[PDB]
Amino acid sequence: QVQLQQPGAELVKPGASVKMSCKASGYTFTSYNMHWVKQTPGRGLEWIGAIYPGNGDTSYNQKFKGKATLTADKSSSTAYMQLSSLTSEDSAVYYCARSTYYGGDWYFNVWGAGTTVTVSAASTKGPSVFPLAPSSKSTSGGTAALGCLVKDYFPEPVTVSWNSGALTSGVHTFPAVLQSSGLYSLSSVVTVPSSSLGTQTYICNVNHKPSNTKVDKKVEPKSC
Amino acid sequence: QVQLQQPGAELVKPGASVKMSCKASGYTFTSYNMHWVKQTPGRGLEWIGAIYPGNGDTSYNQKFKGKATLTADKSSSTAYMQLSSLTSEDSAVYYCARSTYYGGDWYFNVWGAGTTVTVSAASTKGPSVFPLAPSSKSTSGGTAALGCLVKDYFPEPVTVSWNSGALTSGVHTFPAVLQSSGLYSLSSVVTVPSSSLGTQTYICNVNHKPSNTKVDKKVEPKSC
Amino acid sequence: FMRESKTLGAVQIMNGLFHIALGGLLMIPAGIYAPICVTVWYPLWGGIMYIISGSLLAATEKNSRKCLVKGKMIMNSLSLFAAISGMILSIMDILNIKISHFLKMESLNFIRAHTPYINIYNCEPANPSEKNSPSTQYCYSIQSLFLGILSVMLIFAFFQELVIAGIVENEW
Amino acid sequence: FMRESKTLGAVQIMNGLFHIALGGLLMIPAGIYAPICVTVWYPLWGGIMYIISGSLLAATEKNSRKCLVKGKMIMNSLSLFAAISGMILSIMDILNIKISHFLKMESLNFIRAHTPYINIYNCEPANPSEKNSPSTQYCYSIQSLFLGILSVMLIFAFFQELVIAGIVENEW
Amino acid sequence: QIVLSQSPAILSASPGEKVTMTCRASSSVSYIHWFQQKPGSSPKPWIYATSNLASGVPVRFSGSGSGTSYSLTISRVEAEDAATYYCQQWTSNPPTFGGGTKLEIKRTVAAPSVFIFPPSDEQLKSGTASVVCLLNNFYPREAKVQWKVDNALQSGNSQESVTEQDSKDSTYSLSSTLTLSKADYEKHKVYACEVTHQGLSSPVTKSFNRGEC
Amino acid sequence: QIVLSQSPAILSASPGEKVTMTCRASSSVSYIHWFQQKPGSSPKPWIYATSNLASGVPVRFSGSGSGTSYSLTISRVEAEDAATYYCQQWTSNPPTFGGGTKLEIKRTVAAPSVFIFPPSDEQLKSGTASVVCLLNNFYPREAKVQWKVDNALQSGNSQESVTEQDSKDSTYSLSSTLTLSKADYEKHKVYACEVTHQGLSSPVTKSFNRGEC
Ligand SMILES: CC(C)CCC[C@@H](C)[C@H]1CC[C@H]2[C@@H]3CC=C4C[C@@H](OC(=O)CCC(=O)O)CC[C@]4(C)[C@H]3CC[C@]12C
Ligand SMILES: CC(C)CCC[C@@H](C)[C@H]1CC[C@H]2[C@@H]3CC=C4C[C@@H](OC(=O)CCC(=O)O)CC[C@]4(C)[C@H]3CC[C@]12C
Ligand SMILES: CC(C)CCC[C@@H](C)[C@H]1CC[C@H]2[C@@H]3CC=C4C[C@@H](OC(=O)CCC(=O)O)CC[C@]4(C)[C@H]3CC[C@]12C
Ligand SMILES: CC(C)CCC[C@@H](C)[C@H]1CC[C@H]2[C@@H]3CC=C4C[C@@H](OC(=O)CCC(=O)O)CC[C@]4(C)[C@H]3CC[C@]12C
Ligand SMILES: CC(C)CCC[C@@H](C)[C@H]1CC[C@H]2[C@@H]3CC=C4C[C@@H](OC(=O)CCC(=O)O)CC[C@]4(C)[C@H]3CC[C@]12C
Ligand SMILES: CC(C)CCC[C@@H](C)[C@H]1CC[C@H]2[C@@H]3CC=C4C[C@@H](OC(=O)CCC(=O)O)CC[C@]4(C)[C@H]3CC[C@]12C
Ligand SMILES: CCCCCCCCCCCCCCC
Ligand SMILES: CCCCCCCCCCCCCCC
Ligand SMILES: CCCCCCCCCCCCCCC
Ligand SMILES: CCCCCCCCCCCCCCC
Ligand SMILES: CCCCCCCCCCCCCCC
Ligand SMILES: CCCCCCCCCCCCCCC
Ligand SMILES: CCCCCCCCCCCCCCC
Ligand SMILES: CCCCCCCCCCCCCCC
Ligand SMILES: CCCCCCCCCCCCCCC
Ligand SMILES: CCCCCCCCCCCCCCC
Repeated sequence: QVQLQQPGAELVKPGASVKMSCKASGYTFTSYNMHWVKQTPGRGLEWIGAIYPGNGDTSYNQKFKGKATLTADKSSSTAYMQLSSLTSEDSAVYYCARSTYYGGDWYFNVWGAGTTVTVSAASTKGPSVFPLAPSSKSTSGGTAALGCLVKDYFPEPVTVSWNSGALTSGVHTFPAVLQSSGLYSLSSVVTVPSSSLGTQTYICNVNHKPSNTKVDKKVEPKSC
Repeated sequence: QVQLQQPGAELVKPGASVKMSCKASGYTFTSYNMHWVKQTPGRGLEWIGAIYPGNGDTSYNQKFKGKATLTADKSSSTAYMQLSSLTSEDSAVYYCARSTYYGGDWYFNVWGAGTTVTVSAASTKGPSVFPLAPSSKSTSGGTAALGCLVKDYFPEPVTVSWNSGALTSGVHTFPAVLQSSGLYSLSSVVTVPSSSLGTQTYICNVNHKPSNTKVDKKVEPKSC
Repeated sequence: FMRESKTLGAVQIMNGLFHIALGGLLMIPAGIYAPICVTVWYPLWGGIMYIISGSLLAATEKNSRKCLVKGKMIMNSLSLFAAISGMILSIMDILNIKISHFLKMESLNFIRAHTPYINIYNCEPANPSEKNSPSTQYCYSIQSLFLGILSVMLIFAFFQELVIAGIVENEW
Repeated sequence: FMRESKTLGAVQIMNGLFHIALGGLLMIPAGIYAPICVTVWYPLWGGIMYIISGSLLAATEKNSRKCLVKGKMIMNSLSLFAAISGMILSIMDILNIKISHFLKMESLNFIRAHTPYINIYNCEPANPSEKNSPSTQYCYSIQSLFLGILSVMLIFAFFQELVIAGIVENEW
Repeated sequence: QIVLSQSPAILSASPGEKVTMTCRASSSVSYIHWFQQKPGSSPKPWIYATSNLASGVPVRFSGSGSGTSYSLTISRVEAEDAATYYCQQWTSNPPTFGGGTKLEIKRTVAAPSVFIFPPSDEQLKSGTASVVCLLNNFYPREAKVQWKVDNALQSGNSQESVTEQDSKDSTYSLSSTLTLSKADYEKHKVYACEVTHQGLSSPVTKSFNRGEC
Repeated sequence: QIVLSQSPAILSASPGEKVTMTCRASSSVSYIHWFQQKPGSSPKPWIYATSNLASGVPVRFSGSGSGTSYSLTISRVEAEDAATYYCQQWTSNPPTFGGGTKLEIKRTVAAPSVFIFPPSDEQLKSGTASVVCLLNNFYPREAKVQWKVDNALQSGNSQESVTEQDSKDSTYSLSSTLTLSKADYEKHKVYACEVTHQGLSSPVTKSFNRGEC
């Protein structure tokens, strides 16, 4: 039942300051430690520091001793991590995982969802989703592919579903790639039989949390 | 759900050898430690040693370094404590409690029932229980006391119930006292209203585990 | 050995300063149970008096009336007493720290306040799962280095005792 | 100081005795990162050559033809080089152990086997709940004791350097 | 080895009143631990890390203290806490437990009630004799008993056992049971058990007869 | 600081076959820890204390090794384990994680299937143009693409993103999407997307027309 709750993501302008949050429940917040780690695809996952809510003591590393600070309060059972002097090279995922002395040494019992921070001066752009109507090519086939291309959107975190999560198998989530101007573009396709194309409806509902933009468009097969 | 199971009690002749058992369930037997303690009313509770099932390492104290030995196996998830050179001054209660690094230091999360060992050369004697019929004295009163005196029995562990545990309140469990010859004698009385004496039955069922002796006698009020 | 009594005093005062340095070195806060050679402050007065004796043996080297000749014998006798005492404390404390503790003397109040939650005489973890952990290796290193300090202090004290015994043999 | 250069010979001898003693004391197994003065093996040959120089200066004190007069100057020059090197490395290692390390020199293979899971240069637990625990107090005691060793070695090396500089200024 | 001593050994606290016990140590232990035990039960952990509270604890309890002196503070003590508290440390091998403070409920005094149970026929047919005198709802612990048979006072021929403190109904119960051989059992006919106490003013006595009931 | 390096960086293991990866360290760490992470998810703990197993783990996995070298052994690797494994230690401050072994399923090769999606009218009315070519069920990762418009080969005008390895249906999926301005979109009419691969023998191509469907 033990779990740690973290916010999804947020956008921070370069040179600004951001505060993290990690809510703990199901266990004594005071007794256990509040270790934080940072994962970057370019250079792997590295430690950033930890804080003990029991006494308020904090520990860091000489690499990033002054980049980040930790402050936690036992009243709300939450730990706050504050970042200073944000840089474009500080776009990664920060995880919140407790540590326990299990098995003879310190061991990360549980982890957190993590926050995918984005450091860019570009303004928020709504998720533009477009239909991908299949064509009646010579090869009929027993299966068909339906996609909803999303491009020119900000920030990276975006969820694409189908029939409000009714369809799960056969999905192909394509990771987004950064453009030259500083924008993201990804794709998502699902494989469904062609016999049910004319009977069962297929709609993609893109969800955007930072902008509260939800679009439920319908894609229909095209007979060429 | 975590708990440790221990045997009730057993009798050991002086100079013999006895083996303890402590079964663990609901948690990883290998990871946690297997601390053992001994409690004596004369000199309080004192440490006896501990054993780590993960590597088989054992730790003791210079006071009782050679008196007892510890051996545990991970196959049955049980720890065995073997006593050597039993002495009449070694009649106490041995507890089995695990230890965990909780709150910043080692802490006994859970304990065990404990074994009340008895070191005596006297043979096993059946639990002799006798009725205590109340008398119709001048003071009628609104309540009456019904007891089942037990004397000349061995060993000390004995449970006295009433109507198979139906009656719990108003009970007075009297601890046994050692006699000159080396025998125990205790008493147990329950307070019940005198109006229900002639309608509701009252029976005491003495239970003896070492001898498998169970007696369910009936006590009835006497009108003098 | 009467040829170079001037250099013998230099050797004695060097041994005294080495004893003083080792005694100050043993005052590092480590465990509430200080070594038996520190709680009695033997290195301080012992080393100071070795300084005094060696300086007296290597200051005048002439036929002084009362200041040098009269005090030299008593200074040498006190030196032998202190040297055999230091040998006895060293031999006792080596077994105290390496075998078992039989005289338990607490450390000084002002030095034990820095490290009051630590002990070094009997560090065997109650939880056997910590046997292969740095918590025990640190105490093992502490004990080994303390034993080394005790051994080097013992050998210096024994050499100084031999030198001063030879000096007394020279001066009946 | 040409009056009793023989006593200075015994000074050099005693300084070599304590230098080799401290060198032996430094290699107690503690952390895979040995002190910069240990991996270079400076104290051993330093004390050996100090003993050699003291023996040369305090053996005959006569006008030997080639075996002593010719070699005395070169031994003294080597002694000055070794003493200034010892001072430099000692005061460098003091900052190495007190400030963030800037050379990471590994210890010897045969000494690191006993304690391979321990470090002494840096100890700030990743879990801040262990700040008031014996695990950090032991490392603090190790660091203080090592700094004391470094300080006593440094001051003795500086005194030896001063003495041998006086010897050289005596003999142009 | 570090010895731990706590005082007082036994203290009595009135219900709904603040009470504090101290646990000193011969050395400055890093942390202290408090455990409580009930009769016929294992010592359940109570306080850990000298400042936190274990699961299933009332909010009234709050442990504090630093250095070589540690104290336990109770906001409002009740009869549910009638147990013994143990002081435990983990700084030095081996850990040593404390002595024990036996909590006692200090309420108004009560007049004891005397009940006498004549031996049954099966007791005589077995080959022995035993008469039980009941003591209940009395305070404090001291309760003098003086059995009288044939207008003669006999002392030292019986043993008494003190049970645990009752929660709400009573406070203490003394088992004043008199044992004797069959020869002396048949020698006398009338048996009496009079108990004097500070509670009741006039000592009440219950007497029966042998061979009639 | 202790650096941890593990090799190989990427390895492919056939299903139902024993596979072993090694994690060496620059120093003799007391214990080692192994963690695995899934896309869009936190790294779940996998192995602790170098010998035990965390909750919810298959029995096939068994970690061992001592000293400066530690290895992970899999009795029977399956497609469910398509993730990256991380090596972690706790001996020295600060702890340093490993590089990562990306497990890959090595089964028989498959012939890729090409699907082309013409842009919709709303894409043109927005002010841009985008045509998507679908690649699926192909192995290995390499998959050359050469778009041809008006019998002219164009390269370097598109970007490709590699997704995670599929569990059972496919192995890899390459997003070969071509982007262009509206002027070039209206300049050409016929668009083709031909993909060559080691799986299929004859490269199949799907072509459509602009202004008709
Ligand atoms: C024996 C004679 C010949 C010399 C006397 C020895 C003293 C000069 C040394 C022995 C131990 C030293 C102490 C060892 C430890 C400390 C802790 C130190 O605490 C701090 O200020 C540390 C601050 C920080 O950690 O940043 C204060 C000095 C003090 C008492 C030292 C003061 C000087 C002491 C007493
Ligand atoms: C003769 C003098 C003037 C110069 C040489 C002095 C030191 C360099 C030598 C003398 C005796 C040696 C000691 C002899 C025996 C040991 C035992 C050895 O083993 C232990 O005590 C424990 C080791 C462990 O814990 O693993 C530690 C090194 C030590 C103290 C040696 C350290 C170096 C010493 C002190
Ligand atoms: C700690 C113990 C086990 C070893 C100590 C070794 C050195 C510190 C001692 C051992 C013998 C001592 C030596 C004994 C004899 C002399 C002779 C002395 O010169 C003379 O007496 C030569 C006579 C002459 O010039 O005619 C110079 C000091 C010296 C080397 C002493 C210097 C210090 C020595 C080498
Ligand atoms: C520098 C010159 C002048 C002297 C050379 C120093 C050696 C004599 C000392 C330095 C460190 C000592 C070592 C320190 C620690 C140990 C561990 C020791 O391990 C044990 O046997 C311990 C057994 C036990 O714990 O019961 C073996 C000796 C040894 C290598 C010592 C051997 C002697 C050594 C190498
Ligand atoms: C002058 C010589 C011939 C005799 C005296 C040598 C030692 C007795 C003195 C010299 C300098 C003193 C040192 C001066 C400063 C300190 C700092 C002091 O504080 C620390 O380094 C850390 C203390 C902590 O960690 O709490 C520790 C004691 C120490 C090394 C003292 C230890 C005793 C020393 C080495
Ligand atoms: C580590 C540093 C900071 C302190 C070192 C203290 C002692 C080890 C040194 C300091 C001065 C040295 C002294 C310098 C001068 C002399 C004079 C010397 O005798 C003489 O030259 C007297 C001349 C005569 O007899 O006429 C005896 C050795 C002695 C005391 C030296 C003995 C060793 C001393 C005391
Ligand atoms: C003649 C020089 C002094 C010899 C006696 C030294 C006494 C040192 C102080 C007492 C040491 C023990 C203190 C215990 C409180
Ligand atoms: C050279 C003589 C030294 C005598 C001992 C002086 C050291 C101080 C002794 C008292 C220390 C303070 C503790 C008092 C309880
Ligand atoms: C150098 C002065 C004589 C010292 C004799 C040995 C003293 C040992 C410490 C005192 C022992 C006290 C025992 C506890 C009361
Ligand atoms: C010259 C000193 C010889 C040893 C002096 C007696 C030391 C104590 C006896 C050895 C230890 C015995 C007690 C162990 C508990
Ligand atoms: C009177 C000259 C000799 C003085 C000897 C003093 C010995 C103790 C020095 C250190 C005292 C404790 C200092 C703590 C700050
Ligand atoms: C002229 C005396 C020798 C000077 C050079 C000493 C070399 C010691 C061995 C090398 C030390 C570093 C070893 C690294 C592997
Ligand atoms: C007096 C000269 C000493 C030179 C250094 C000798 C010490 C041994 C050096 C080699 C140690 C073994 C490690 C080799 C990798
Ligand atoms: C005493 C011989 C000269 C020593 C000069 C300093 C040597 C420092 C250690 C070697 C440095 C090597 C740096 C890493 C390659
Ligand atoms: C005589 C020695 C003086 C100091 C020699 C340089 C030491 C290194 C510079 C100080 C540390 C700077 C690097 C910190 C990472
Ligand atoms: C040839 C005489 C000088 C020899 C110097 C040897 C220096 C190293 C001694 C210890 C070697 C390591 C011993 C490990 C058992």
